[PDB]
Amino acid sequence: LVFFAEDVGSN
Amino acid sequence: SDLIPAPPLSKVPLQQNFQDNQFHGKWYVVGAAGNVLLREDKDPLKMYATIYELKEDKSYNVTSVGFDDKKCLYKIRTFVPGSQPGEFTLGRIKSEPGGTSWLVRVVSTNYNQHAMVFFKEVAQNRETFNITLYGRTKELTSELKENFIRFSKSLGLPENHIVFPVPIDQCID
Repeated sequence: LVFFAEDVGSN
Repeated sequence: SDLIPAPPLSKVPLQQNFQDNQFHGKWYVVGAAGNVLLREDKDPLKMYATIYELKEDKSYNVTSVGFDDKKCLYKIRTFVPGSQPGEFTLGRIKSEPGGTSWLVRVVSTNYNQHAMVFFKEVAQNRETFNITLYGRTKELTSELKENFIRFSKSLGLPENHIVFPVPIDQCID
């Protein structure tokens, strides 16, 4: 993952 | 089995009198603590930015800038205002399977320097949550570090569940 925080996973 | 139980909303404070147009703009992800652990592949997690853009209807157009595989990544979505100012929900979630309703709450911010934001998932009995440490710059003081660590621990997270991403000079600036 690169967007490992916040609203994780979405789309 | 895998994760730490999501703490009650009582354990999670809210930034009193939250100000929309001042939280707007770019925040660097300088810290992250979550009940979901990592792969530890390669070892360092790159730093990424998140641009909160306030619209007329009080929702946020949320664009996240990351770098991976020789590519700048852009993750665009909408944060719909929740029950209290400083709280957000994730709307427009349909089509591609996985009805993941997200809960967003701004715990604390400077507007000018730092912010800490709680994130909660609700999808299939077991709930994933993380706290994100935002800064207007990439710098991370021991004081801000220790603050964040202690806040994490009070929500039941161990030291090894807290990540401080290495700063990068690509895409995110």
